[PDB]
Amino acid sequence: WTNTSGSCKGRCFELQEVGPPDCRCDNLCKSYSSCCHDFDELCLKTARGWECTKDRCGEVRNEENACHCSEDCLSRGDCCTNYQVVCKGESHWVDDDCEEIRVPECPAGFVRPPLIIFSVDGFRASYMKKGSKVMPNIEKLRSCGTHAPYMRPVYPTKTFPNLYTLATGLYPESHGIVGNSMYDPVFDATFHLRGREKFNHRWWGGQPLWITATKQGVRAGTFFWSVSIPHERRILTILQWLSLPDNERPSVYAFYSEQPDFSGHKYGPFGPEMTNPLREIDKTVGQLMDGLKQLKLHRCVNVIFVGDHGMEDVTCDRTEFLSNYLTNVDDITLVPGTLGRIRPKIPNNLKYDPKAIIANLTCKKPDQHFKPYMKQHLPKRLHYANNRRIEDLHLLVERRWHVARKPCFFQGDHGFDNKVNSMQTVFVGYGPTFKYRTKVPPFENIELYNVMCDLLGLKPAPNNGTHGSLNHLLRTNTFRPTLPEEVSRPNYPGIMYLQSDFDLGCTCDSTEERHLLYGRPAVLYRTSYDILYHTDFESGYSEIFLMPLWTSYTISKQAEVSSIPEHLTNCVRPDVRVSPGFSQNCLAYKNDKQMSYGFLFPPYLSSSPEAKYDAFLVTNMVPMYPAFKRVWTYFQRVLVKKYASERNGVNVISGPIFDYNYNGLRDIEDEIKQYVEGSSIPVPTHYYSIITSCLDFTQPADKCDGPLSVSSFILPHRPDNDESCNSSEDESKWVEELMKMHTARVRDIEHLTGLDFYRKTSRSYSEILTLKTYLHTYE
Ligand SMILES: *[C@@H]1O[C@H](CO)[C@@H](O[C@@H]2O[C@H](CO)[C@@H](O[C@@H]3O[C@H](CO[C@H]4O[C@H](CO)[C@@H](O)[C@H](O[C@H]5O[C@H](CO)[C@@H](O)[C@H](O)[C@@H]5O[C@H]5O[C@H](CO)[C@@H](O)[C@H](O)[C@@H]5O)[C@@H]4O)[C@@H](O)[C@H](O[C@H]4O[C@H](CO)[C@@H](O)[C@H](O)[C@@H]4O)[C@@H]3O)[C@H](O)[C@H]2NC(C)=O)[C@H](O)[C@H]1NC(C)=O
Ligand SMILES: *[C@@H]1O[C@H](CO)[C@@H](O[C@@H]2O[C@H](CO)[C@@H](O)[C@H](O)[C@H]2NC(C)=O)[C@H](O)[C@H]1NC(C)=O
Ligand SMILES: *[C@@H]1O[C@H](CO)[C@@H](O[C@@H]2O[C@H](CO)[C@@H](O)[C@H](O)[C@H]2NC(C)=O)[C@H](O)[C@H]1NC(C)=O
Ligand SMILES: [Ca+2]
Ligand SMILES: [K+]
Ligand code: NA
Ligand SMILES: [Zn+2]
Ligand SMILES: [Zn+2]
Repeated sequence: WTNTSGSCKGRCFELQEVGPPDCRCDNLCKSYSSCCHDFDELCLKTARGWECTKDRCGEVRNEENACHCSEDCLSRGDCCTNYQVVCKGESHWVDDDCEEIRVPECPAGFVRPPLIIFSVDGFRASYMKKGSKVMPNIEKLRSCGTHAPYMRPVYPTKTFPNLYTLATGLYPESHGIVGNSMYDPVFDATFHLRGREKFNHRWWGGQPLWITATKQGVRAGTFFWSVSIPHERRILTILQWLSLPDNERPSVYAFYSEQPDFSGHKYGPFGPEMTNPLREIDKTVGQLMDGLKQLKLHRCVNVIFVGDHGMEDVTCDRTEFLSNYLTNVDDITLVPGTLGRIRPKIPNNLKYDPKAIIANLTCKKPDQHFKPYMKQHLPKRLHYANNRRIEDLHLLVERRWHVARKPCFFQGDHGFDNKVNSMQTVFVGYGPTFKYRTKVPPFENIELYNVMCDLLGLKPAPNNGTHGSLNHLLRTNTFRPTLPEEVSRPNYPGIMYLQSDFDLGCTCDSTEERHLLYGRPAVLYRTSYDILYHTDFESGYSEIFLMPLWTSYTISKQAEVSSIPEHLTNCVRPDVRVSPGFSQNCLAYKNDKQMSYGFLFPPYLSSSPEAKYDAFLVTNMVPMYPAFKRVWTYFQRVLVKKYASERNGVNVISGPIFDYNYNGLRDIEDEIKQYVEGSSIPVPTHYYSIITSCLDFTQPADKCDGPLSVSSFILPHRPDNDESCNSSEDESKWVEELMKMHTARVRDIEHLTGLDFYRKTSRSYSEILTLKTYLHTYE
């Protein structure tokens, strides 16, 4: 119970912990209905608006006013933000020319530059194009500070998952907020945007910035604001907090605006009606900077201007209905809109038939505007499966469309695949720790938690950022990364056997400098493997998993594609370097009527026939479904060369991935669940390829002087091509479309393989970390 009869005198927006039976005066009290009876009258003053006028300058201090224009207001830290402009002849911050802030210019008492996070909901990255005509203050922050052309949110591209990701550095599947709405089958309880269930701490995992700060003795302002508190009051409160005594003043602050998300939904992102909310936000930014300038803090504070996701054109007329596909939609619950999650209406309903539902949802209309996925089949880049709150059945909805259960106020929405252009949001950093007038490549919001920790002198809790990959955004306070140490050193075995030693059922009728350009990948777990050299490729062959962990080769721009001769079609030769006991056998493949096999280094690209024979080794062989082989062969035969021609050579590294429990991490042997029939050859869940070349395309891959260029993929190893609706046609009609959807970061592959790439290069380790987090989106 809360004794509401208490008072908020001298307590407005206080930062100290206060809980029942005591009554509260913090920015969250309304949300708990636990405010003192006089909170509104004493703390939410509104009288006379938010701006000084000339007829108010040097007034007698009246406590009834929202903000003040009296002589003493400055030291007391509660002037209206435009006080000195109206009353003391000063200029607005936005009318001042930019000057590089080479070091913090903070008043005495300030040990570190404070950090203010200014988050805007639904701010599409492309809104920034509207420039200073519409958003002069924001434009100044962007042009004078450090900005990215856009920032990639996490999927689903909705508010709660993204704000909590920002706060924690974690994927939703890790922090637990996997949607604005969700059902937890263990709680048997439902979380909603609106309502009280969300206030239960049991939903919220990881460790958000404010907790990290607090636990390391750094004071945080309260990040959250009750929706009824006007933005002008949030700003004044932050400014007041910054005016607090040295022993009370917080170091990190957060402002939040629900705009332009609201207007985006109502009018769509390209509506002329969008200009007005963008103007309002800029005005609020202006109040903040005017306020900091008045406090002599405008060259002391680090400001981060950041969105949670973008906004797409979505109207009533573009809605798919499950009732068009399924007979009994009243028996399922659908989490609807710009994504789909399906479960039975009655939890654990035994008649629920997901294979049948998926079958009715698969490629049933030629223009079908969604695609069903078992969650383990979703592109790995989304990192959206390893949580009990994520339904097994998912629908990835096409941009601009909605999915509903069964049969216009809105013109905009968001939620789609996070590589979609319209979902990208904004990042600008301005202040002494950020660089001056610097543009940086786009990056993912999971990286920001580490940077904010760096900005505040904190040690980050475990998270999914790659600490160091964003050092290039900072003047100082950078993080010196250290290379992880190799766990398993490789055997280099010479010949120890002869062809006569092998009973496998197989019948056949200066490498490094040229094929391993960035050093060998380090193995970061306990295991046993052999380096194998060949004329055209090198490989790290695992004696445990009976295949390479990686095969590495370089294809020159001018290199030639050859065929596999008819008599070599089914040729597999044993490898005298590797024990018969540590080899696969072709008999398992003959017996397994469903599983075929493939080669990591493509015979099609060997230099000479004597080299071709290297490719057919039993140690270059991997288990592949015929369905997948359609994809792989086309990749090996047509695409690698096309990449080599367009990029002036490519270095390729390919290999298997085992992720049977879909946690995005390298499986241990115990977790692998499928083997080639009658054998112990484990079946990969995915195959990756990492394609690297020179950023300066005028130099060949093998002779690159400077920065690298990378694209990668993690292809699902599946027994059919159901995901590809046009798979019945020629591979030139569908394979690349599939590969684009499964684009990936090198970092993703590192998590899934336990390997560490690019250890030997001429680049800084920080620059390399940036490279590993890059995602080629094809947008
Ligand atoms: C992204 O980055 C994150 C953070 O680094 C990584 O996630 C981590 O993964 C590791 C490895 O699996 C996990 O370690 C295991 O920890 C458990 C117990 O850990 C408990 O305490 C810690 C610390 O306080 C909490 O962070 C954990 O919180 C999880 O569970 C709670 C309650 O359900 C939930 O509220 C949180 O959101 C979070 O859930 C997420 O993780 C769990 C798995 O823990 C997952 O089931 C869920 O769906 C969410 O994904 C938790 O309360 C410990 O028992 C394990 O021990 C194992 O190793 C020992 C070795 O001695 C074995 O003997 C034993 O048998 C186990 O195998 C692990 O140490 C860690 O929890 C987890 N952290 C978080 C916050 O998720 C991701 O892997 C990264 N992703 C990628 C792709 O890189
Ligand atoms: C709820 O709040 C009121 C006001 O703070 C409390 O009233 C005070 O109670 C003490 C002790 O009984 C009196 O001596 C004071 O005169 C009261 N103060 C005022 C200004 O009313 C009340 O005690 C609280 N109710 C509880 C504790 O249940
Ligand atoms: C999948 O779609 C088929 C139709 O394509 C559904 O079967 C129809 O509905 C009922 C129940 O099976 C039958 O009486 C009709 O004869 C079927 N119509 C046709 C055209 O065959 C089936 O119900 C759907 N499956 C699910 C799980 O929704
Ligand atoms: Ca795994
Ligand atoms: K076979
Ligand atoms: Na198909
Ligand atoms: Zn949002
Ligand atoms: Zn929204």
